[PDB]
Parts: sequence; structure tokens; C-alpha cells
Amino acid sequence: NDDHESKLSILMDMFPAISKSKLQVHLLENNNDLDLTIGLLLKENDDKS
Amino acid sequence: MQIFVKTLTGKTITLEVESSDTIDNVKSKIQDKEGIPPDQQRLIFAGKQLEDGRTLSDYNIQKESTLHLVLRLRGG
Repeated sequence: NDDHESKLSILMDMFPAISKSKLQVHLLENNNDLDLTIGLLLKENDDKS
Repeated sequence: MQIFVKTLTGKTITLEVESSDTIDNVKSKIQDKEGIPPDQQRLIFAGKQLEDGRTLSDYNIQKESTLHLVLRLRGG
């Protein structure tokens, strides 16, 4: 890690609902990847019910 | 009316669009300015990429909305 915080910031604004905790967790595991992580997150918000 | 287009990297672009326009139109204009393929660029908003050819009314997009754009090429 060196400058993932900036990417994390993008995530905060990218998803006005996801808790910072979750953003940090997924980000860390996915080797600080935005394209892949976010890509999956996009579909997640398909529909509540 | 105009909506902001913030990039994953760090760059926002203002694009004029009618309330009853279409997301697809936005993608086209953005492509014209930067010159990035629509397929590559991901127009994310409200925690999800906006569907091409959809009126703002559906998503209820306000004015000067900060739409995020993530390039598919390279990155992860």
C-alpha cells in the first residue's frame, strides 16, 4: 500500500451507501483494484427486492 | 443543464444534457472530447453504471451530477 487511499476516496463517492469499512476490506483484498472490485459492486445494486 | 463526469483517475468533465435527454447521448459526447471507447469507459452512478439509452427521468438524475467513469483498459 502507498496511495490506495485516493482510490478508496473514489469508492466513497462511487458508492453513496457502502460503508467505508466494506470499501476498505474489499479494496485491500482485491490488491487495491478498482476496475474489478467496482465492476462486481455495480451488478450488486441490481435490486433490493 | 449539465452533468459532471469525474474519472476514476481524477478529472471531471461538464456535459450539457436535457432533462429528457438520454445517458447514451452523454457517453457519445464524452467520447468526442476525450476520445475513449464507450465500451471501455464505465459510466458509473448511484453505485451502478447507467444503462445506455435511458432518460434522466428514470434515474431521477439531478443537475451537475457527478458521474464516475472507470476505464476498462489496463488497471486491474
